Amino acid sequence: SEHETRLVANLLENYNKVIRPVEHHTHFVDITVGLQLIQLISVDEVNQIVETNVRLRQQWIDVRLRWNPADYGGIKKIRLPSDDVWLPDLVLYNNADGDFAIVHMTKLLLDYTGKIMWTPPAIFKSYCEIIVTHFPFDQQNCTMKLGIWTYDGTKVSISPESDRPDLSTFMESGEWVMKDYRGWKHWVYYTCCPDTPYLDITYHFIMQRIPLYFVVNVIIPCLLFSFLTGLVFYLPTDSGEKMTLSISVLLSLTVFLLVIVELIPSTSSAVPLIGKYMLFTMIFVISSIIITVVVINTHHRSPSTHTMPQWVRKIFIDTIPNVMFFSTMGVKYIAEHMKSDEESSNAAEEWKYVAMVIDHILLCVFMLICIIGTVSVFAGRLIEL
Amino acid sequence: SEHETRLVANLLENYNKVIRPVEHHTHFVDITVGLQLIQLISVDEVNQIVETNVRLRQQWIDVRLRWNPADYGGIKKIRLPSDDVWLPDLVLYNNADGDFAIVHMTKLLLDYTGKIMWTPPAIFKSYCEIIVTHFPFDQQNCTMKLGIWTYDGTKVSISPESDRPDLSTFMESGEWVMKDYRGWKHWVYYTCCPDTPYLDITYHFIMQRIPLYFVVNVIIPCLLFSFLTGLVFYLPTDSGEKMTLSISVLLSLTVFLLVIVELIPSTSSAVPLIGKYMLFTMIFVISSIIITVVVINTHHRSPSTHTMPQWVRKIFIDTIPNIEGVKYIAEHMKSDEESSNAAEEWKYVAMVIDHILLCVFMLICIIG
Amino acid sequence: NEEGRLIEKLLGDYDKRIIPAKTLDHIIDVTLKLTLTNLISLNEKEEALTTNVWIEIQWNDYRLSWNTSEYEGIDLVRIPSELLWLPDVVLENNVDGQFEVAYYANVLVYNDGSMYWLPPAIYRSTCPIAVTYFPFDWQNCSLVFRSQTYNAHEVNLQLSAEEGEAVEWIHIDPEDFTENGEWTIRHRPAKKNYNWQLTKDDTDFQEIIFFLIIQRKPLFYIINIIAPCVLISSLVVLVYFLPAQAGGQKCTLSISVLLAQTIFLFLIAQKVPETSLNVPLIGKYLIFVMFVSMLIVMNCVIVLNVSLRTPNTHSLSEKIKHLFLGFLPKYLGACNFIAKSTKEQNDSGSENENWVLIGKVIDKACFWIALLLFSIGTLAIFLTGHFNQVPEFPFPGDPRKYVP
Amino acid sequence: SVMEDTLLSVLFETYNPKVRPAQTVGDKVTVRVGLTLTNLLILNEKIEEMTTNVFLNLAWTDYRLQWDPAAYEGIKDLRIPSSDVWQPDIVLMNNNDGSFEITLHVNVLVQHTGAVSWQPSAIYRSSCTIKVMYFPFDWQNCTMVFKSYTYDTSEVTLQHALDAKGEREVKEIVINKDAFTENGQWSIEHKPSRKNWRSDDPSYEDVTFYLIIQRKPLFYIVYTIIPCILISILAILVFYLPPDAGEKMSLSISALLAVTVFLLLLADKVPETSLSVPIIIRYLMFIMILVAFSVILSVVVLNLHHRSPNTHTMPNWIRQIFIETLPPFLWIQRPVDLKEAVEAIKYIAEQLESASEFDDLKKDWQYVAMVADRLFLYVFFVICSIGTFSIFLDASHNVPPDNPFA
Amino acid sequence: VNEEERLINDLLIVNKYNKHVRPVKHNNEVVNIALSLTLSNLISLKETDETLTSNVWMDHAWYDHRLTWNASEYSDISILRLPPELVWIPDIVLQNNNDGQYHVAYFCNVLVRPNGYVTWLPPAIFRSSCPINVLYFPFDWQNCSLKFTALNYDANEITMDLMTDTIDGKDYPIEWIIIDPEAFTENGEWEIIHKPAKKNIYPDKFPNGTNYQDVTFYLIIRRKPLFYVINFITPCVLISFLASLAFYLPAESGEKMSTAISVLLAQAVFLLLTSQRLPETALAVPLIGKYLMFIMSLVTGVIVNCGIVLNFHFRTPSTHVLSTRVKQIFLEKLPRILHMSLHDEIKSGIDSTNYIVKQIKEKNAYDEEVGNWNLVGQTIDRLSMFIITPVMVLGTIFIFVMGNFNHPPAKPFEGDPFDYSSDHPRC
Ligand SMILES: *[C@@H]1O[C@H](CO)[C@@H](O)[C@H](O)[C@H]1NC(C)=O
Ligand SMILES: C[N+](C)(C)CCOC(N)=O
Ligand SMILES: C[N+](C)(C)CCOC(N)=O
Repeated sequence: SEHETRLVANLLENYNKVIRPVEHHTHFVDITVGLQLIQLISVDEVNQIVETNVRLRQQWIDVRLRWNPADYGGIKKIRLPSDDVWLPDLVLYNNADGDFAIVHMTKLLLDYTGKIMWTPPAIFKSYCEIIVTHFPFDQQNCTMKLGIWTYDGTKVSISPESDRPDLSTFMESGEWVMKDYRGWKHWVYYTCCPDTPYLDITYHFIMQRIPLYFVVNVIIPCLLFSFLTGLVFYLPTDSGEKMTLSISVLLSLTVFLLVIVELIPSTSSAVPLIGKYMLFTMIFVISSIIITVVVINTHHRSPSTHTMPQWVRKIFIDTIPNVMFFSTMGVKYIAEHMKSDEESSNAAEEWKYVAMVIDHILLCVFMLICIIGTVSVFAGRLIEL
Repeated sequence: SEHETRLVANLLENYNKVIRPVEHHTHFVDITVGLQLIQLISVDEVNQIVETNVRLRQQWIDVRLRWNPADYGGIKKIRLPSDDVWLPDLVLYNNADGDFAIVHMTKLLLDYTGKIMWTPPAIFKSYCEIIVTHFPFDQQNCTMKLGIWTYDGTKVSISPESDRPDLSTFMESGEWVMKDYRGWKHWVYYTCCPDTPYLDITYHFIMQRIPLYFVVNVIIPCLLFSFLTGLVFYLPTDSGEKMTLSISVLLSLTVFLLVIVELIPSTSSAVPLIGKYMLFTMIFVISSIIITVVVINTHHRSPSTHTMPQWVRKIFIDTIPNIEGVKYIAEHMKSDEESSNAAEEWKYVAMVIDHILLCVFMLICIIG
Repeated sequence: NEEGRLIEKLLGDYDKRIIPAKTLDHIIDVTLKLTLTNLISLNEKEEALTTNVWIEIQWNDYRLSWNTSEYEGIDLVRIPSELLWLPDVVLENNVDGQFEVAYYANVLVYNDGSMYWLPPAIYRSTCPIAVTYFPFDWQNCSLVFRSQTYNAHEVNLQLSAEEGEAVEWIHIDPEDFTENGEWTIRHRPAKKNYNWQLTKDDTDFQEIIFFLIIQRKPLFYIINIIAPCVLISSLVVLVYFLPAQAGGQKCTLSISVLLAQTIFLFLIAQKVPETSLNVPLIGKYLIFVMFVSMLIVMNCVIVLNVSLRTPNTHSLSEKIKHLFLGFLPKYLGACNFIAKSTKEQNDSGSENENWVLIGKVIDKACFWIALLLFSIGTLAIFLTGHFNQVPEFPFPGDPRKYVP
Repeated sequence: SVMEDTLLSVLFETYNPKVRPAQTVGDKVTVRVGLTLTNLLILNEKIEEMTTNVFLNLAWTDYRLQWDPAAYEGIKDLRIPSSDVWQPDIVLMNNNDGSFEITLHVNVLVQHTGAVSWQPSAIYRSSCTIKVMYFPFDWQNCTMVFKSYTYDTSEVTLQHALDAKGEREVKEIVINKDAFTENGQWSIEHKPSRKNWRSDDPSYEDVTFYLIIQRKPLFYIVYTIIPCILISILAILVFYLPPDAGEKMSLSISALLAVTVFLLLLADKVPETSLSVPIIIRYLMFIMILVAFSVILSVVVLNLHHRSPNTHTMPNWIRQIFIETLPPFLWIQRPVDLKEAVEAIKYIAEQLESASEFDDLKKDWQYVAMVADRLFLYVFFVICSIGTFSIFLDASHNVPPDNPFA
Repeated sequence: VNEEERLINDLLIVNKYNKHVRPVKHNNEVVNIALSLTLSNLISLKETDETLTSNVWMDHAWYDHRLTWNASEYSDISILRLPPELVWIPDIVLQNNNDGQYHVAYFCNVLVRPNGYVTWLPPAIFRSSCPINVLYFPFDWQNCSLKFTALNYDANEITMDLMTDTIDGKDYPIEWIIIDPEAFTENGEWEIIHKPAKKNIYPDKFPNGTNYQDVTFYLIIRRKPLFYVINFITPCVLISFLASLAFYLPAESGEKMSTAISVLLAQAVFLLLTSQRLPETALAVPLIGKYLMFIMSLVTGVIVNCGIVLNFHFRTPSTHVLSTRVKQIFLEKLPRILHMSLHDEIKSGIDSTNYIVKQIKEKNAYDEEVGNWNLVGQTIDRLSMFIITPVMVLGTIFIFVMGNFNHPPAKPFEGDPFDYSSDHPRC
């Protein structure tokens, strides 16, 4: 268009992009800043970073760029490269990866009254400290702090477009749900510049993790192995394979501990409930193994070198009525030897019986302990309401 | 300063950076080139890529950039930016992932006689064919090949600053130690340009790996399992748990072999000595497992259906060790005694075989 | 806007390629001040320290000086850094190729020529990781700032001053500081350093070093690695109470303990650098417990061998029988053929009983030995991990504290 | 001098690339947008990002770039640098990374009538939502959205690209038979294109190219399904093993460990999104539960086998169920000084008789254990077969539709 | 002073050189660009990413009549070096690349001769995308390609073609990848069997569309399998032999199943480690993967057979009878084929002795029945061994011989009798 060509030539003739668009240097530029979250790209928990795709819409009035539409053939809006006009320098304060400011520099809409409407895209890889206490049933509240860097509040003023960031076109995360989101404006005084307040806007998001993936992939096998640890007591010590089951479950829990450690950050601010549950389960397994070795030793305890004390006989013969289950409530030398053999066999059967009674008691108490422990560990956060 | 402003304005007002800084086109602009290593960032063995931090010192005489200090207030140095003067195009011919030439383009010192010294930094990710024969006690010798890539011997005539690269400020790697390092100058003829010799300088570093990390993380557990290999024989066959121990040791050794495979590159130039030793230990474990299965079968070899060979009963037994009142039970007791004696002979044969294998393992451990 | 006229007047006869020295032999005083906003991470595998900082570079440029009376009392303007001469202060000890700052913010220039530049940066500095006392270790990292182009005859690197007192620290700002979690900053001194191996015209003669002495908080590691490892390794002494009568599975338990310790060794390797200058304390403990477990596997094999000995294959001499039965435990605490068969089987049974008694005595003695060894090793390792605190002073010889 | 140089000098004496080519105020520049897929590089499910190699066939009309070929020695077309002419900011709004614009920036072709045609090549990492169900027997629907970043419907009018002949308009992704390599993992079932409008704002228009791709499930069948079927066979075999041989645990828990290892080494191939559970992970869950119950019932069988009349007394209901009720169904039918010497023989005979009765009771307990073992074997076999067949049947029933619904 | 400054000022400034115009005297004429490739180093071939990363020198040659001068008029200037940003260069780009790298890594200067001949030899690190055929892994040969096309001009404006060399007065096209002996490092894992180069014309396209011409350089590279053999094949076969001979373990010892189960677990571990060292493609099942699947199935069959043997060994006459057919088969036939190696008080005592003898007889009969069952179990063990070990050995030998017989073709193209070798130019 010849009219638009003349208009662009006229506007960008004595225009200096270095200087602020104020008429008098005493005044300030009020930039209306809104952030819209197109997509939550990722939440890296180990590195405590959130990658978000955003559009950083911002509007401000530049007096030097106004014109009369009737002169230039009734043109009321044009589009200009952002490199040709003065741009506010928004910087993401909290930042881990990527640049601090906008780097794409897309074109901007210029209204005939000087109303610039620059909406550039960005990917904010912003640091944000995650609370790993309730894992994986946690909600992460964390923010993006955008502020004008080299200008104080008396020369460049930033103002939020709305109380909340725009999520009209926000893609569903598939891993988090946005419980809440809000932007707040702060006048902060820094040690650099104590006499002038710098303005910033912090947009904070609450993201509640959907735990279905982590539950199925981690928690269910751990519960299964805890149940197997509880079960190991019902196995008869005569068959063997008891230590086999115990050590197999211990190795499985060690592997799952490694897997969980690879997931959560190494911070010590708060111990995760998943970590303390792993520790509880491992202590449970160790106690089961120790008392299992005790039971095995008592079962194979020699009936000759170990005389059965009276107190164990009393306790583990009168305990059975208290428990309601399926348990029971030359010509002469050969005869002498086999009589002694059968007497020793019965004495060993007494030790086998007390070992079986201990096994039943341990089975009951360990099933109860497993159920109570898992309920106490998980129902604290599972009951959100 | 105003004098330096006038000097910079006058030097570059009719200066063309395209043309070489030579009075006559038949001459060559001699360039003194030196390397200064700062830190050995990494040696990726799997991809055979060595990442180093270097500074590339280059000195040459630019005749056009000469001035009289007395006119410009006694100024003798300028410190111009590099993007304003002719720069030699040194290219790392061995690049494997990164830039072939210098990309930082820092400022360069400019003397009043025309001498120019430019020391840009660089991150050289060069190719490094690693000899994996020894491990984790390897010694790596891979080079950096710097040429000019556009001019020949009669145009730039590169030259080395010193016989050895400067390591006066080299940060200690911790994982590698510098044994030797030296730079050599070569005149090479390529298929492109057979009638013009292209000059280059190759700087080679000999790095000796510090094996403490790999020793602790691999060799010690591998040695423990290799020692556990021989405890199978001393373990009685009556207890069971023999095949379990042997198989556990074998699986551990296979896991560590896979770890070693993940550590070393996939080249087939030479087999690592650690890999060869691991394979030999696996062979020994397999042989021990076979002998253990034979010994178990011998121990449980009932005499009711299997007779006792005569040669075995010779060697392994003698040479290597050095109307209702019918008594139906007496004859069966005698037969059971005979069968038990034959079974005991089988037990003794198994024990002798186990002790012989244990002695063999002890001799192997002693010689190792 | 008078700023337009002022800036077009300043940058008229001005070029950024020339150091603003007043005359010949005039050194520009460039002063630095770091501000640590967030210690982002310390990646051990790459031996890198990633920090978010604001660096304050302050100098004087006589060319950029004006008269406030002629410009409606304007005493401060912002000029893009790309249009001005910069001292080219760079981080020398960077793992990557990033030498200069990330953003290149504007420079505040005053009427007298004072230049104030405060760009933010993400610095991936390099520092060797002293992994001797991991995870109860403290790391002494540093950020070194030099002038990439100018030498000591042209610029003069210095630390910032407030009221005559030079800022000798990193100046954590309360408004915008965030704790790193696992790492806590015990000391943060700053110091100008020289080389003395180079003359003062080599651009590396002068440096400014900001030291971060940080301490790892080991509660996470204690809960997730050390405690499970100690609990699992404590099972290897439990093997001496299992029976040796072809059951109880002593070998399976001991080998499973060894395999679990190997898994923990792999886990440790997945969190420790490959520095190889020293072996980590947790790594030393893992090697010790694996060696103890191997010895206990040997002991289990020997006990199974002794307790399963029969009078056929082995003869129980009285010198060994009496020694292991009467002394150490106190210190430790047609019928003719039928009778012959019964006696001959009872003799073998008695020999087997004596052998299993010898095995049990050996089990008790070796259990006490192994328990003492394991307890002493664990206590020694995790007590020398303790009693290892950050030094009281930042630089050890100096009596200064280097704190605000 | 070449007439091309003079033509370029005359053509760009006052041309401004920053102003939109509107003949009169209020006109719209119709931009025809098409896509040519040269190589679908990959579809990373971990980050839900499809990277592809494409050519963006853009066409528009610039009234300023007009000339008379008769007056310039017959120059009917020119190939000129892309940066010297105006161009719509046709970008991929769907990009997962920050790359919106083109990678290559080839020269634009201009005819003497002003018809500009630009076909720049690019590598696009578009954001594709992944439906997790049915993996790895899945059919993904990845969209690439193209529109002018800076120009809306009041300034440009997006259209579909024309064919090689001008009369036909292409409504689909054009795949060149040459220079196209089929992906070894995905097959292009449908590749339609459509113009999209969002209601409540009549200043928005997209051209969306849809890739409906069906995954070829091999390398998943072979490497996960068949080993898991073998592990399931082992879990079933657990019950046929006799309790007397001490290896029921060593087999069942080993199978459980194998399934868990398969899970943990498959965790790096499925997306972390948790809208639903994929078919393969659900099948792994089923196998884990089956093997765990196999372990539990093997423990129960071992406990039953080692019970003794001295330690346990068989309840009446246990005997009724497991002696004369189930074995008929399972075909496990059971087949069917002198005075001192005298006292010694009588005592040992009585002891032998008592031991015989004790052994009879112990054999009754072992028979109950064996009957329970066979019952569990049959139940586990039928349950495993039915579950596996049903899961893989409904997985095989999943095919992409016929009408893409563009 | 230097004459190069005057020469360049005359060529580029006085003559008003335009770098955005084709070096053609007048339009409707083609600028022919000769193209050649030199392989300095084949950096890597990642099968998981299916990428070929190579270090190349990409030589271009053409004519630019505007860059013509009289040598004797400029004090005999023979060669000139000019930056690419000052002169027109043909933009030849690698069309098939995984990353967004189309051009060369470094834009080195261009060499111009007084006749207008211009040559350009920039280096490049090219990451091209070639599909990986894993049918015979690790004894496999890959066929990777690098396709270069001119997208700034159509075939009616510039014409790509292979660079030509001259031997004893005859010119031949260099239809192969040049390997300079002074600059080339062997990969150590891949050996270049064939390195052809072709100029492809597609008649189905039009000359005015930039899809008409390509220049393709092919690398047929055979993997040297010694590393993979030593580090994966030998341990797997050695472990499989353990399951092969697990039948030799007697049923009395409670470790018969454990050995086979552990061997199966090792085979699964090897399978899952192999799966990661190959692309996630469904074109074919890898040779090593197919062998491991066969071995795992056979070991599972071995485990099932061992379970059957254990079940047949521990069955008792109290629960299981011994059928006539089972005896007549397993006790006799198969082992032959397989060549297996006072007053009333004393009366009560007599009755007590009678009961003792009867119990001894019953125990002896029970012992003989369980012994018959044990012998049946051993017979089944021997039969399973002699039916499983040979088939496993034969399968392993056949699979690995078939893999080792996989060799790259003698000619690089099926229908082309010519061998694209540097030693036999066609001229
Ligand atoms: C600055 O302005 C004041 C008042 O106009 C004047 O007195 C003084 O001389 C000026 N100084 C300079 C250096 O121009
Ligand atoms: C706003 N703040 C304090 C973070 C940076 C200010 O830097 C300046 N004054 O340029
Ligand atoms: C000689 N060589 C191959 C290293 C560089 C060739 O580049 C030229 N001369 O253009």
